[PDB]
Amino acid sequence: TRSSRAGLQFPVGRVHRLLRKGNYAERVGAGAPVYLAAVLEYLTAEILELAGNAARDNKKTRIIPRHLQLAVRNDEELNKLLGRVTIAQGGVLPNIQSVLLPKKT
Amino acid sequence: TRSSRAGLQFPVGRVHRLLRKGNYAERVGAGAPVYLAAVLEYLTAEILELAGNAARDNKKTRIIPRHLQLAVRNDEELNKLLGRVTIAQGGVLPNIQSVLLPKK
Amino acid sequence: HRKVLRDNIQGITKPAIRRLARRGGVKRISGLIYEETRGVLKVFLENVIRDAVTYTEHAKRKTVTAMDVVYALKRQGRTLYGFG
Amino acid sequence: HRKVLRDNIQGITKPAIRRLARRGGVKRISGLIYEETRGVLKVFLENVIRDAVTYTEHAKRKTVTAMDVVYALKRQGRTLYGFGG
Amino acid sequence: KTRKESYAIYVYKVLKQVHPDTGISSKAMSIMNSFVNDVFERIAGEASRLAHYNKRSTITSREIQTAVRLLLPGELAKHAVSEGTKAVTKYTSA
Amino acid sequence: KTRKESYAIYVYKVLKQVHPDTGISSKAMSIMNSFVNDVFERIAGEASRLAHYNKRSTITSREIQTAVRLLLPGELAKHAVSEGTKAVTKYTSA
Amino acid sequence: KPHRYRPGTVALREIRRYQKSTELLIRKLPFQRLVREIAQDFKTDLRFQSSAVMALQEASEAYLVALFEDTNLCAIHAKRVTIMPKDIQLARRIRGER
Amino acid sequence: KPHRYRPGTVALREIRRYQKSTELLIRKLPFQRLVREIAQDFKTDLRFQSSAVMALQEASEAYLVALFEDTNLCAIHAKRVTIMPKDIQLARRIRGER
DNA sequence: CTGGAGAATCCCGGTGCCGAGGCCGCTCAATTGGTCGTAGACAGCTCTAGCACCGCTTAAACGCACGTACGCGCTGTCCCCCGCGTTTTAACCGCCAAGGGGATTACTCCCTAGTCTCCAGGCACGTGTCAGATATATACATCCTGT
DNA sequence: ACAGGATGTATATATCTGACACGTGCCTGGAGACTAGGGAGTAATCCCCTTGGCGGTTAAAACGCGGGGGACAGCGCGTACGTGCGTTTAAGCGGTGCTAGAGCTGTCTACGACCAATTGAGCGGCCTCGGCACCGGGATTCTCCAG
Repeated sequence: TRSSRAGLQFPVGRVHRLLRKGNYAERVGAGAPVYLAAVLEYLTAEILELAGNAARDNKKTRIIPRHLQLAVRNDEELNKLLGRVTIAQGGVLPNIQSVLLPKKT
Repeated sequence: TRSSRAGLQFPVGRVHRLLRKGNYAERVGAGAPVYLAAVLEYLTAEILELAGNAARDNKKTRIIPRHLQLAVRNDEELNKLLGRVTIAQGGVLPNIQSVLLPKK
Repeated sequence: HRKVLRDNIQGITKPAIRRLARRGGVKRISGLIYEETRGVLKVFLENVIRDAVTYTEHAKRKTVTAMDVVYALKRQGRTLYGFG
Repeated sequence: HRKVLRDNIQGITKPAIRRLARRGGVKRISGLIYEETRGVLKVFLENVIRDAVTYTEHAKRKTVTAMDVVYALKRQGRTLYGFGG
Repeated sequence: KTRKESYAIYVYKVLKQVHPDTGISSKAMSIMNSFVNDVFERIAGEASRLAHYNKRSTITSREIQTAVRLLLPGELAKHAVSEGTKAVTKYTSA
Repeated sequence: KTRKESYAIYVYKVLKQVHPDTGISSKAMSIMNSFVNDVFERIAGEASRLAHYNKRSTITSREIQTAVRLLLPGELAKHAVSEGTKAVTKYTSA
Repeated sequence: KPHRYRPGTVALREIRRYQKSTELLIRKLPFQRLVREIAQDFKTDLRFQSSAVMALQEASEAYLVALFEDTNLCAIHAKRVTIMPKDIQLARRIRGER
Repeated sequence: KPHRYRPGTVALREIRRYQKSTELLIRKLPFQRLVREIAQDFKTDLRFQSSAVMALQEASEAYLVALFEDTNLCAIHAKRVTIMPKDIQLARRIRGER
């Protein structure tokens, strides 16, 4: 496969067809979806990696979208890429302002 | 002059080129640049009109970008179309918060 | 084919707005918060489904779908995954 | 040649930050406003210049133009007319 | 030199339609120019995103009607779309 | 049904690469699917207008490198470019 | 002895719960009737897929929740621990609504 | 005979003037050197058109001036008529600038 | 000041069940292999526009005094909202009915890319005014004491 | 609470000067008249998936009732920054010089669509059981009212 011609696990042909069929440029070059499939494989691996670490660290064996919520919102840069994106069944990462915590001794 | 074939004053052919040569669809129908040209002549018309009256209020004859600044920012709808757009050499409307006003 | 409907805005209850605020991390809620909250939710839904119903009208279809409102949410800069 | 420039961040004068506050409709300015003001302006120009340089290395040109940075301001949702495009 | 078009003659013509004995300065002319390029790319872009949903690859005037009825808020959407029907119908009846 | 495309088996494969013995739920799979589509039209559109500015008509890997260096924040840009050049060259060696 | 909990233990403990949980809060049929009622104005006699009603529910709760995040920062910035409606009006103005 | 004014007449009359006028008011050579020195970090040995430095001057005035709009509404919402750096920090978090 | 009800919260254990994961056919989109005009790397000029430099004026920036008013912490005082028992009450759920409208597949056909030539619309390029900045002198509008 | 310096600000009047509205020329992109394959309007059907109703339970909502703590007005006291005047000082100007690189135009060429046969690969139908709920019981921890 062309994924094996590049050593990846993403569809070069399907992504390639999707670059030609959205009217982005009249010509589409030789190795462009190779590069772009590499970038998306890195990003997918990052988010699923952090949801894996949080997936053990909240005692399940299966990634649910809650782990995608606090998986994404804990890295700074993944949050900055996705700062305008709600993800459904995510909820809120636990933030408590300092004046709300009790004034005990 | 397909503007005269439609009764307008905007370039149907130049806009038609710009719809065909920006890779939006694979193909562009007949009536569409007439439509978009009509809409842009409307928007252009009242924005220059509000710059017209709000240009005459500065007693001038030449509209400068200050007149486009408050000419946009006075109407609600033109402001909501352009609420993320800075205008160079525009400045601000005279907004003053009421607690700052000297109230003896 | 004569389905009529009115006054559902009070159906969003006072404890429901309490539950959303406490998901937001809010301790104490004043009295007139609830009516204004119904107003803000009403404005947001008026814009979102005003824009969504136009997507449903352009395909000349009489049924609003999920892709309709996810696309209309995307256009307002409030993109929401998990439906398409 | 190869010139080196050092410490231009204090060139934003305290009266200039006063003047921009006067256009904003700000009456009175506290003490450490100016440090944070130079910091915020520094961050914003760092992002805009970074994206403009990215727009300029891609055409492989040594000179940054104005269409470069109107494009870079457009992409960050801060569109600015009056220089084309 | 290298010719690059604008809208400045056309903006000047609509200015002559509205307040005809009242001129325009050059910075405001270039601001109007980039303004109508901005609205042109918003509406053409919305036509792209709207055609890219219905499995259609053609931008007729009706898609511009819908996309104007999504961008422009309310009243000027009404008169904008009404002038659009005036120009389609005023076009084809000739 | 009409055969809808997805990404779900690929996301499952990268899940097999990172944490090989770990599951994933179905709505999370549709989250990642819409994520991959969202990023895909982001850098696709950035490639569109970024290729439109330079009077070109072709999307090559230099354009995707620039556009990734515009959307990806910093440290996320660098390893994306290292994997990108590794996949271009690793492709090209065959 | 009448037994009670203070003003704040139910609050902060219940903040820990409703931050910690994930599900959708406001009930299905009143919200569904709400979306249909606002939907009748722009066009008569519509139809909804059920998941689209869940979608408007999800974006509507997330927009309100983020609004209470920000109006909470507003009223805390007044050295108050109570949301009041002018704080809501402030955060809506700073986000660029009115 | 001090010939003086209140602390605020020069301020409010100054608000009428600097809201009233439009021109560019951070000096062009220190601003230009500032843009060049920030520009040296990403790549070296640069060249600028002049109007691009004008354009970054417009983004500087628009972003700072709007940040004092929202910062001023922040501090007025504390029943204060004087802005302070925590208010700057508040409006930056509300716009999502962290 | 520090110690017990006791109530909410966390730690194992069987259950179930169903949604996550996997397997078997299988249409079709990737794939491979040639062409082909052409978009674009590539070379070279050009001249123009950005960068460098030097002297002069000076608006603007800098810095010292000063005072008052703005921030802010304490004090009291009220009330609105938090908390919890009690009623109710309408939401949730299962199932049963009906069809209107989405999705599909086909049918037919008008229509919008594509070509080639034809010409004037706009656009580059001199040009010379009338609109505005700039003094320049001149009488109001409101500020600020001091009464 | 009024009156007057004074003082910054609004109101004619010239005046140069130059930025814009305009006239000359041109050339190429708008357009005009054809063709042609295909995208899409349009019909009809399949069925399914939205709507509707009805009964049974009941978690949630409503509501009444303590009560206390959180908003907020007053208020005193500090400090820091706005105001204004003498000092400096480098920014603007304004010309002068030099050449690096944007931009143009031409050269030559490696590369993406066009078809077009070939096929396994991802996808839908269809099983199947193990992980999450999920009661269900039970020790921990934290809070709140006592010392």
